[PDB]
Amino acid sequence: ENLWVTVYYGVPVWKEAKTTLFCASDANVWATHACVPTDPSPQELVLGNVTENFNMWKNDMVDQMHEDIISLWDQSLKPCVKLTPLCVTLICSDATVKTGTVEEMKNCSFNTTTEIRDKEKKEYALFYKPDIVPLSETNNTSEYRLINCNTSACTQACPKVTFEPIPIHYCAPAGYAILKCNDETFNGTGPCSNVSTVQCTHGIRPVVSTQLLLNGSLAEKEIVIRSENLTNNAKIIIVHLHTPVEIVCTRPNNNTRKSVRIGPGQTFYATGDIIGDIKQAHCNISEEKWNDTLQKVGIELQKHFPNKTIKYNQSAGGDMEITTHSFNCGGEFFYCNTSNLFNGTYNGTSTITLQCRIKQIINMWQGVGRCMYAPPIAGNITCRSNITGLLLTRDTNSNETETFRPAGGDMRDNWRSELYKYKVVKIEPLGVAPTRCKRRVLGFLGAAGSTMGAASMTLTVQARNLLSPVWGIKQLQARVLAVERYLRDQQLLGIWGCSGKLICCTNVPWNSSWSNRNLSEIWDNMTWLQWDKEISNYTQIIYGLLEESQNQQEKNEQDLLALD
Amino acid sequence: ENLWVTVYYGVPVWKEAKTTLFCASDANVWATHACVPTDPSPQELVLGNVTENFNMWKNDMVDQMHEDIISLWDQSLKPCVKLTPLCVTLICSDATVKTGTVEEMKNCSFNTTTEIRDKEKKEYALFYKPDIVPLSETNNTSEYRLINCNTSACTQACPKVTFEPIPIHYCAPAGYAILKCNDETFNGTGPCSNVSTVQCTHGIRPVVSTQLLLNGSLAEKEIVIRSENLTNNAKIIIVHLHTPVEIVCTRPNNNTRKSVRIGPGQTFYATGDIIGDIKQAHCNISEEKWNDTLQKVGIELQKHFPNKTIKYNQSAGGDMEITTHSFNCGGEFFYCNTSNLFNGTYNGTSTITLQCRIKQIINMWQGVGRCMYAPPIAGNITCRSNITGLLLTRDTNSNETETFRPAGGDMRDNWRSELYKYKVVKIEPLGVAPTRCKRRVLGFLGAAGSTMGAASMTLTVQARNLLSPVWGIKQLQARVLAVERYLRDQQLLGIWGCSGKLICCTNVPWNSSWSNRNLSEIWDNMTWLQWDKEISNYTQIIYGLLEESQNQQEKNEQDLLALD
Amino acid sequence: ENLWVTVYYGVPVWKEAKTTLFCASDANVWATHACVPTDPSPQELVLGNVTENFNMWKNDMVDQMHEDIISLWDQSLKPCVKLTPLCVTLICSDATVKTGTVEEMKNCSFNTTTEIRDKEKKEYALFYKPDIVPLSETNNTSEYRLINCNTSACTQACPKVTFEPIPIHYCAPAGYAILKCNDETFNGTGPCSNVSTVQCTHGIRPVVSTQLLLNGSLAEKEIVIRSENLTNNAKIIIVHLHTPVEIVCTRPNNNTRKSVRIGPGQTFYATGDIIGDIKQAHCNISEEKWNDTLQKVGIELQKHFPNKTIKYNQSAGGDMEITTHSFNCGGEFFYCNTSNLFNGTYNGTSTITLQCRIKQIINMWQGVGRCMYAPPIAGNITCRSNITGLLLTRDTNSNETETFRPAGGDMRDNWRSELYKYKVVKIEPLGVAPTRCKRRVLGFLGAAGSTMGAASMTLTVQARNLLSPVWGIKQLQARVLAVERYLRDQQLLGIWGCSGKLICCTNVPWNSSWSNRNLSEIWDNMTWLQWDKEISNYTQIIYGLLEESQNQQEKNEQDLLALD
Ligand SMILES: *[C@@H]1O[C@H](CO)[C@@H](O[C@@H]2O[C@H](CO)[C@@H](O)[C@H](O)[C@H]2NC(C)=O)[C@H](O)[C@H]1NC(C)=O
Ligand SMILES: *[C@@H]1O[C@H](CO)[C@@H](O[C@@H]2O[C@H](CO)[C@@H](O)[C@H](O)[C@H]2NC(C)=O)[C@H](O)[C@H]1NC(C)=O
Ligand SMILES: *[C@@H]1O[C@H](CO)[C@@H](O[C@@H]2O[C@H](CO)[C@@H](O)[C@H](O)[C@H]2NC(C)=O)[C@H](O)[C@H]1NC(C)=O
Ligand SMILES: *[C@@H]1O[C@H](CO)[C@@H](O[C@@H]2O[C@H](CO)[C@@H](O)[C@H](O)[C@H]2NC(C)=O)[C@H](O)[C@H]1NC(C)=O
Ligand SMILES: *[C@@H]1O[C@H](CO)[C@@H](O[C@@H]2O[C@H](CO)[C@@H](O)[C@H](O)[C@H]2NC(C)=O)[C@H](O)[C@H]1NC(C)=O
Ligand SMILES: *[C@@H]1O[C@H](CO)[C@@H](O[C@@H]2O[C@H](CO)[C@@H](O)[C@H](O)[C@H]2NC(C)=O)[C@H](O)[C@H]1NC(C)=O
Ligand SMILES: *[C@@H]1O[C@H](CO)[C@@H](O[C@@H]2O[C@H](CO)[C@@H](O)[C@H](O)[C@H]2NC(C)=O)[C@H](O)[C@H]1NC(C)=O
Ligand SMILES: *[C@@H]1O[C@H](CO)[C@@H](O[C@@H]2O[C@H](CO)[C@@H](O)[C@H](O)[C@H]2NC(C)=O)[C@H](O)[C@H]1NC(C)=O
Ligand SMILES: *[C@@H]1O[C@H](CO)[C@@H](O)[C@H](O)[C@H]1NC(C)=O
Ligand SMILES: *[C@@H]1O[C@H](CO)[C@@H](O)[C@H](O)[C@H]1NC(C)=O
Ligand SMILES: *[C@@H]1O[C@H](CO)[C@@H](O)[C@H](O)[C@H]1NC(C)=O
Ligand SMILES: *[C@@H]1O[C@H](CO)[C@@H](O)[C@H](O)[C@H]1NC(C)=O
Ligand SMILES: *[C@@H]1O[C@H](CO)[C@@H](O)[C@H](O)[C@H]1NC(C)=O
Ligand SMILES: *[C@@H]1O[C@H](CO)[C@@H](O)[C@H](O)[C@H]1NC(C)=O
Ligand SMILES: *[C@@H]1O[C@H](CO)[C@@H](O)[C@H](O)[C@H]1NC(C)=O
Ligand SMILES: *[C@@H]1O[C@H](CO)[C@@H](O)[C@H](O)[C@H]1NC(C)=O
Ligand SMILES: *[C@@H]1O[C@H](CO)[C@@H](O)[C@H](O)[C@H]1NC(C)=O
Repeated sequence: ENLWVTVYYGVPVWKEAKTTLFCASDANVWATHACVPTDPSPQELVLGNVTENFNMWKNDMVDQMHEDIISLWDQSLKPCVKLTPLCVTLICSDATVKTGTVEEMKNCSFNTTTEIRDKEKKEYALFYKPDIVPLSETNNTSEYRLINCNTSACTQACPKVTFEPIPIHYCAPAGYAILKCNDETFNGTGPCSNVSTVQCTHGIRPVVSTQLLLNGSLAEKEIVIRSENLTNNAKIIIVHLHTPVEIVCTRPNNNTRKSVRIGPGQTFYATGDIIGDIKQAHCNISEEKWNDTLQKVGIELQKHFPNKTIKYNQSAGGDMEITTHSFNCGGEFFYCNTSNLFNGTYNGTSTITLQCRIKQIINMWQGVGRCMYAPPIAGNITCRSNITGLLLTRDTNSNETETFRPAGGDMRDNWRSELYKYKVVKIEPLGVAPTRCKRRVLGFLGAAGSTMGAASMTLTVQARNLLSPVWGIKQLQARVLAVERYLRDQQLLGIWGCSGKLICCTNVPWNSSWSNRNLSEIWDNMTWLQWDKEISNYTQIIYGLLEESQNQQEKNEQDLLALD
Repeated sequence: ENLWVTVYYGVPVWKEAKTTLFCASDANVWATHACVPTDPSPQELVLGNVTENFNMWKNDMVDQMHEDIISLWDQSLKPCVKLTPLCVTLICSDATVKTGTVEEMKNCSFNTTTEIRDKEKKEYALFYKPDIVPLSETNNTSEYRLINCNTSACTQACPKVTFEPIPIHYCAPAGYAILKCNDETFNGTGPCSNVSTVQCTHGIRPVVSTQLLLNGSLAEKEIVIRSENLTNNAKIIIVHLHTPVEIVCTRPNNNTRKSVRIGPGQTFYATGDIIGDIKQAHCNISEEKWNDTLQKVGIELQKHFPNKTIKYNQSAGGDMEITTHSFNCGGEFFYCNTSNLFNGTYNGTSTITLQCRIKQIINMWQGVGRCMYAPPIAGNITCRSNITGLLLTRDTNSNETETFRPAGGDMRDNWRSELYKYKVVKIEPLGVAPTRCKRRVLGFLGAAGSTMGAASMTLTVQARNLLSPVWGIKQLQARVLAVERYLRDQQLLGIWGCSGKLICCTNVPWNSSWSNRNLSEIWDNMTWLQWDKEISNYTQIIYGLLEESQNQQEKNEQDLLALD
Repeated sequence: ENLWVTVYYGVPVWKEAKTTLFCASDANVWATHACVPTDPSPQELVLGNVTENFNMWKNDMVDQMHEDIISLWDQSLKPCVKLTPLCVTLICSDATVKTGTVEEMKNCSFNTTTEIRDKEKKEYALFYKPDIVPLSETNNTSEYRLINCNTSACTQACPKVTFEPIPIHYCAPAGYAILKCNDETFNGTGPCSNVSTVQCTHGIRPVVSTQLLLNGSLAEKEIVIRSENLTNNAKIIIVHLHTPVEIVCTRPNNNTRKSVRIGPGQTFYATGDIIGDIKQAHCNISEEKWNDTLQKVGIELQKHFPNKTIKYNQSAGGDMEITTHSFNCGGEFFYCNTSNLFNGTYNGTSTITLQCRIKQIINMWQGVGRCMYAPPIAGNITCRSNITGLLLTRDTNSNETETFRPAGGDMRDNWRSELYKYKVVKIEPLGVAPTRCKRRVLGFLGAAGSTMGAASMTLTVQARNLLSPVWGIKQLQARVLAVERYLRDQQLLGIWGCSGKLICCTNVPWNSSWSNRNLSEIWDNMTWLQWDKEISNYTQIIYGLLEESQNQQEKNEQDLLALD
C-alpha cells in the first residue's frame, strides 16, 4: 500500500538496434585507413540467467562488413596506375621456352608510350589466356585485345599493398553492446541460453573464397548445418567442420618479372619469361581425411531428410567465377575445378588432386567494384590452408535421393559464417518502478539477468560506459550521437527534479491501472528487462506526470520564498 | 520595495542571426546526396501578439540556397563522361530528311577513339546550330568546332539523373527558429503583424527560368509588386500573380538517339535522325487570359507612378541567355523569344504563340559552374507549366509614359520570390529579472508575445528544443555548436549556484540604476523580448555580481562546515 | 588531526602532451584554406614563480607544422594545369638577343595540342639550363627532354596564388595551453624560469631557405648558439643573431612572358624573349657588417671549444639543393653560391657579392611533394631580406683548428628556430586534498605557481576555459574531444555526490599512508602542481573510496525516506 514512482539511472536493460560498428585492428589495407590499431585485449563477461533470440539471416553486422570491405578494398586502388595506355592492338603467338610450349599463356607484342610522348616503343609480355579476347571473327588471326577494354579501365594494385587477411575486430560505440551465444549447436536462429557480453568480436579474417571456406574459425564439438529453411531449394547451406582438412596449392613454374614504361612516372609489371620445367597449377587434399569428412557431414545432413539417401555432384557450369573454387595466394588469383572432390554417395557406415587456371584481370565482387590487375609475383608460389567449411545447394528427378552441389559468391555468406554467434543492442539506461518513498516537500551490463534489487547495487557501472572520408566521418558521427543521448538523459532528470542523482524519489503516486504486482513480487522475483517489457506501453504516460509535478512544485517553492 | 535578481532558463526570446539551415526532402540530385529524406509533417504555430521587421533583400536564406544549389548541381556532374575526346576537327553539311531540310541543325562527321586505342572510327551526329562555331575566316567552308573547346572541357549528364524540380524544405537546427509572415500584401519589407513559427519551410521548387517564373507558389488575394526602391531604375521588380496563366511548350519533331564509343567504358549520346514531319519548337499562351493578366498587373503597377501611363516592350537584346525566356523541359533546354508577349499599353479599362531554339551545351549559372552537355531525349516532348510571376525592369525619352522590359538571370531573384515571407532567428534562453525572493543562507517558442508571468508557466518547452563532403561536415558542425551552446548555459547556471534548476533565486539586490518600473508593471504589463531589449546594455554587469556572490557564499559555507 | 578528503575543480595544474594545434591568421595558401582569419590580439600573462623544463629537439609543434605546411602547400597545386602534354621531343639551340648570347638559357622548340585535338602547332620557349636533360649519348645533338618526364608529371602553380610568407599563429584548443620562456640565453634545453602563458604564438613566418635564415625573429640581447650535443659532429648548429645583416638579391634582366595553348581551357606560361642588356642574377651583403657578424659569432662559438681556433669553409659539394643557398623571391626560385661568404679564420680581436642560378622545376621538400613548375614573372625582380641566423656543421685532420661549413634542408630546423621558446600542456582540472570538513549526514592558468590557498580563490577561471578535408575534420575532432573531457569530469563529480559544485566535502577520512604533512604545511607552504606530483601514485586509490561511499550514502538515504 501507498506506492509512489521512482526513477533509476544505469538500469541494465536494452533494445534491438542497428548502428555503425568501428573497425579495430591488432598491432595491409584494413590497418592503414578503415581500422584503428587498438590491440583489443580479451574482456568477455558471462551473463548469469538471461535468454535472447538471435538470427544469423538478419544480422546487420554482415551487411555492414560487406559495405566496409567493398568500400575499403576499392579505395585501396585509388593511388595506383591506370592501364588505359595498354588498351592497344595486341599481336600474339604461342608462348615457348626451349623446354616446351605453355598452353595456358600467349606471347603478345604491342606499342607503349614513354615519358617522351612523341616516340613509341615495341615491347612484349606473356599473358594468361582467360584475360585475352579475339578482336574480329573475319579470319583465324594473331590479333587480340585486353578483356576489360570494352567495359572499364583497370587499375594495377600498387606492389607495396598486400592482400593477406589480417584479423579484424568489430566493436560497439558508447551506449551499445555486443552479445554472444556460447551454446553448442546453436542452429543459427532461435532462443539461446548461456549468453556473454564482449566489447569487441574475436578476429574475423576477411578471407574471400567461393565453394570451400578457407582459414575460418572451427566448429566447437560437432558438425553444424545452417540455412534459413532447409526445405527451400533456393537457400544456401553453410556447413561448419569440427576436424579440419588441409589444402596445399601451388604455381610450380618459375616466372620472371619485367617492368614496362607507360608514360611519365607510371610503370606496368608483367610476366617476361618462364625459367625451365613446366607443369600446371594444382592443389592436393588427403583422400582418406576428405572421405571421412564427406561421410561425417553426411550423417548430420541425413537428420533433416531422414529416410532419403544423399549424393554429391559438380557445380552448375558456365562462367569460372561461380562454377569453380576461387581464392588468392601470394597475391596471385587461383580458380580450381572441384569435380574430383564433390563426387560420392552415402547411406551408412593417397591424395585427391585438383587442377587450376590463373587470372590477372579480376572483378572483385559482383560488378560493384573497379577491375583490378593483379601484378605477377616472381618465382614459385605455395599456400597452406585449412578447409573450415562448405557452401552447398540442393537440387524432382528422384524420390530416394537428394543431390547436393557447390555454390556461393554472394560474399555475405562467408562473413555470416564467422558472425553467426553475435547480436548488437542499445543500452536504455532510464527506467521507472514502484517504491515506498515520499519526496520531502562488475562489467558493461554485468547484472542484467538478476533480481531487480541486486542490480540497484551496481547502477554506476552501466552509467560510466555511456560516455567516452567515411572512415573519419563515421567516428565523429558515432561520438556526437553518444554525447547527445547522454545529454537528453541528464536533461530529463533535470526537468523531473533529480538534477544529477542516480536513484530519485518523487510525489507521483503509483496507479494500479499500470500494474498490480506485490512490492516483493516486483523487487525480489523479477529481472529488469522483464519489468521494462511489462511497463513498456504505459511509459510515455508517466513522464508527463513527472514534468507537471516538478513545475507545480517549483512554483509552490518560488511563492513560499517571499514569506519564509 | 526589496527586489533581488532572479535567473530564468527557457525564456521565449530571440536575436537576428545567420547559420546554415539543413536541406530536407519529402519521401533526383537533391534527395540522393545533399538533402535528407525526412518527410517533414506540417507543424506551424501562430504567435498571439508579436511583431517583427522582415526584409526580403537581405535574407541570408537566399544566398545559402544559391550556394547549396550551385554546389550540389555542379557535384552531380562529377561521376560522368568528359567529352575531351570529342574536341575534334568536325566536318559538316546541311541536315536533311526525305521530307525536307532542317535549318536549326547541321549534320557533322568526325573521328572517334575505341577501347582499342590504335584504331579510329569515322562517325556522324546532328548538332543544333547554336553549339557549333566556324574554325577559320579564310573561306566559306565545311569545317567547324564545338563551342566549349576553347574554354572548358564539358561533362555529359549521366542519363540516370533527372532535373525535374522536387520540392525542397529548409529546416532550423536546434537553438534556432524560422518565423513566417501571414499578412496579406506584405510588400517584401518593413513591420509585420500576425507572425507564425514553423520548424521547416513549405516546399520550394528549385525551378530555373529567366523572364517568367514557372510553377511558383501563387499570390494569396491580390497582385503583389516588390523591389528595394521602385524609383531606382537599376533594381529588378518581382510581380506575383493571383490567377495563373498556363503555358504549353513542345518539341514537335521526333528525334532518334545513337550511342557513340569514346574510349574505354565511356559513351556519348547524340541525335541520329529525324523521323518524318518537321516544325519549329514553340509554345502557346491563351491570349485573353494573358491580356487580362497584363492589364491587372497594370492597375497595381500604376499606384507607384500615379499620373503616368505604362507600356511593355522587348528585352535588352544581344546574347540569348539574357534576352530570351530560358527553361528546362523533359531534360532538353529551351530558349524562347518573348517579343509577342510583352507588347502593349495601359491607361484604363485565340492563342499567342512563341517560337524557340534548343541548345545542348549550357553554362548553368553565370560562369560559376562546369559546362554541361544535355543529352538528347527521344521522341516528341511536351511540358505544361503555370506562369506564377514576372521579372521586370523600367527604363528619359518621355514624361507621360513608363516603359517596362523583361530582365533576370541573377538566379537569386527566383529563390527570393519563394522566400519573401521568412526570417531566421537564434533563441537566447537565459535572462534576468527583478523579484521579491531571498536565497536561504505548447510549441517551440509558443508564448513569445505574452505577459512575462504567463511565459514563466511554460519554460520547459523552450528548454527541450535546445538539444537533439560539405553535406556531411555542415551537419556535424551544426550539431556540435548546438551542444557547445547548451553546455555554456548549464556551466553559467553552475557558477551562479543554480546547478541545474529552471527558476532560481539569489542574494544580489536589484539596483534602480538599471530600471525603476513597478513589480506589476514588469510582470503583468510587458512581454519578455521587450524586457530583454530594455535591460540589454546593463546585462554584462549583472553576471559579474552573480559569480563573485556565489564564490563568497561557497567560502562562507566551507568555513562553517568545520564548526557546524 | 581529523582530516578528510575534499575534491576541487578548476585547480591550476597540468601535464605534458601532444594534440593538433589550430592555425590562425592576422587580418595566400594559408589564409585561404588551412588557417582561420581571427586577428588574434596579444593576451600574454606572466606566471609568478613556476619553473618548467623545455626541450627544442623534442617539441611536437615543429613536426606538426612541417606536416601542416607540406600538406597545405601540396594541396594548393590540386586545381592547376598538369604539364603532361609538354613531355615532348624538345629541339633546342643557343639563346640570343641582338645584344648577345645568354649562357644560362637554351631556346627550345616543340609541338603543342590545341582545343582542336586533330591539329598540332609548332611553338617555342626559352628554358633555364638546369631544368633540361639531353636525350641520348649517341652524338652531340640538339635533342632534349624536360627533367621531370622520367619520374613525375609536374603541375604549374596557378598565377592567382602567391608564396609570400604571411605570419602564421598557432593556438591551443580548449583544455590545453601554450607556455613560453622569457629567459635570456635559454640554450634551447633544460630548466627555465620566468615563464608566461599565451593563448597563441607570435607570428611565425613559414619562410623556406637552406643555409641562411631569412626574415626570422631576432635574438634578444646576445648571440645564441643551439644544438642537441655540440661534441657530436652529426648535429646541426643553429646560430641566432642580435644585430641583422641585410641581403639584396636580383634578376637584373627583363624577361617577356608568353602563353601557350595546351589542350582545352588549360594554358602554359613560359619565357619568350629578353629585352636588352644581360647580366647574371646576383646578391650583395655589406662586407664590414658581415665580417663583424662572423667575428661576433666566433667569440661565442669559441666558449664551447675554449682553447681551439675556428675557421669557416664551403658546403659539402654535389647537387645544388644542399650545396647552395636556396630561397624564393617574387615567385622565382633562386639558388646562390656561398663560397665568398663563409671564408675566414678567428683567434682574437665594400660589398661581398654572390652569383646565382634560377630554376623553374622544383621538388618542394625532400621528395615528399609534387614537382612544381614556377611560372616566370615579367620584368626585373628584387628582394630585400634580413639574415637572422646561420645553419652550420663541424667536420680529424687537426688539433688546433675547428672547421665549420653551411648545411641544412631538413626543413624542420628553420621552424625549430622560431619555436625554440614554446611548450604545449594539458590542463587537468580535478584534484584531491586534505581538509578539516565533514559532509552533513585573472587568466587561463594565472595562479599556477602560488600557495594552494590563494589558488582556491580563483577556481572559476580555470573552469570556464575548459569549454568553447583535414582542415575541417581536425577542428571537429578537437572540439568533440574537448566536450567529452568536460562531460567525464562532471560525471565523476556526480558519482561522488558533488553534482555540479566547485568545492566539495566528503565523509572519506584522510589516510597517513598517503601523506603526513601538517595542515598549514600543505595549505600555506606548497604550490598545487607540487602537491599533485606528490599525491600522484596514490590517486587511483582515492576515487574507489569516493564511489563506494556515495553508493552507501544513497542507499542509507533511500531506506530512511520510507520512515522519515
Ligand atoms: C615472346 O616473344 C618475344 C618477341 O618475339 C621473344 O623475344 C625474342 O626471343 C628471340 C629468341 O631467339 C630473340 O632472338 C629476340 O631478339 C627476342 N626479341 C626481343 C624483342 O627481345 C620471347 O623469347 C618470347 N618468349 C616466350 C616465352 O615465348
Ligand atoms: C520454407 O519453405 C517451404 C517450401 O520449401 C514453405 O512452405 C510452402 O511449401 C509449399 C510446397 O513447396 C508451397 O506450395 C507454399 O507456397 C510454401 N509457402 C510459402 C509461404 O512459401 C515455407 O513457407 C518456408 N518457411 C517460411 C518461414 O516461410
Ligand atoms: C493569422 O494567420 C493565421 C495562420 O497562422 C491565419 O489562420 C488561418 O485562418 C483561416 C480562416 O481565416 C483558416 O481557414 C486556416 O485554417 C488558418 N490556418 C492557416 C495555417 O492558414 C489567420 O486567419 C490570420 N489572422 C489574421 C487576423 O490575420
Ligand atoms: C547525316 O550525314 C550522314 C553521313 O553522310 C548520312 O548518312 C548516310 O546516308 C546515306 C543516305 O542515302 C547513306 O547512303 C549512307 O550510307 C549514310 N552514311 C552512313 C555513314 O551511315 C545521314 O543520312 C545524314 N542525316 C541527315 C538527317 O542529314
Ligand atoms: C531610392 O532611389 C532614389 C533615386 O532613384 C535615391 O534618392 C536620390 O535620388 C536623386 C535623383 O535621382 C539622386 O540625385 C540622389 O543621389 C539619390 N540619393 C542616393 C543616396 O542615391 C534614394 O536614396 C534611394 N533609396 C535609398 C533607401 O537609398
Ligand atoms: C619576465 O618576463 C616578463 C614578460 O612576461 C618581462 O616583462 C617585460 O618587462 C619589460 C621591462 O623590463 C617591459 O618593458 C615589458 O613591457 C614587459 N612585458 C613584456 C611582454 O615584455 C620581465 O621583464 C621578465 N622579468 C625577469 C626578472 O626576467
Ligand atoms: C628562339 O627561337 C625562335 C625560333 O627560331 C626565334 O624566333 C624567330 O626569330 C627570327 C628572328 O629573325 C624570326 O625571323 C622568326 O620568324 C622567329 N620565329 C618564330 C616562330 O617566331 C627567337 O627569336 C629565338 N629567341 C631567342 C632569344 O633566342
Ligand atoms: C654527445 O656526444 C658524445 C660524443 O660526441 C657522446 O659520448 C661518447 O663519446 C665517445 C667518443 O666519441 C664515444 O666513444 C661514445 O660511444 C659516446 N657515447 C654515446 C652513448 O654515444 C654522448 O653520449 C652524447 N650525449 C648524449 C646525451 O648521448
Ligand atoms: C534450425 O534450422 C532449421 C532450418 O530448416 C529451422 O527450420 C529451425 O527453425 C532451426 N531451429 C531449430 C531450433 O531447429
Ligand atoms: C568416399 O566418400 C563418398 C561419399 O560418401 C563415398 O561414395 C565413397 O564410397 C567413399 N570411399 C571411397 C574409397 O571413395
Ligand atoms: C489512474 O489510471 C486511470 C486509467 O488510466 C486514470 O483514469 C486515473 O485518472 C489515474 N489516476 C490518477 C490519480 O490520475
Ligand atoms: C514597399 O515597397 C516600396 C518600394 O519602392 C518601398 O519604398 C516601401 O518602403 C515598402 N513598404 C511599404 C510599407 O510601403
Ligand atoms: C492587350 O493588353 C495590352 C496591354 O494593356 C493592350 O495594349 C491591348 O489593347 C490589349 N488588348 C488587345 C486585344 O491586344
Ligand atoms: C548601483 O548602481 C550604481 C551605478 O552603476 C553603482 O555606483 C552602485 O555601486 C550600485 N549599487 C551597488 C549596491 O553596488
Ligand atoms: C646547452 O647546450 C649544450 C649543447 O652541447 C648542452 O650540452 C647543454 O646541456 C645545454 N644546457 C646548458 C644549461 O648548458
Ligand atoms: C673577416 O672575417 C674573417 C673571419 O674571422 C677573418 O678571417 C678576416 O681576417 C676578416 N677581415 C677581412 C678584412 O677579411
Ligand atoms: C590506510 O592505508 C593502509 C595502507 O594502504 C590500509 O591498509 C588501510 O586500510 C587504510 N585505512 C583505511 C581506513 O582503510
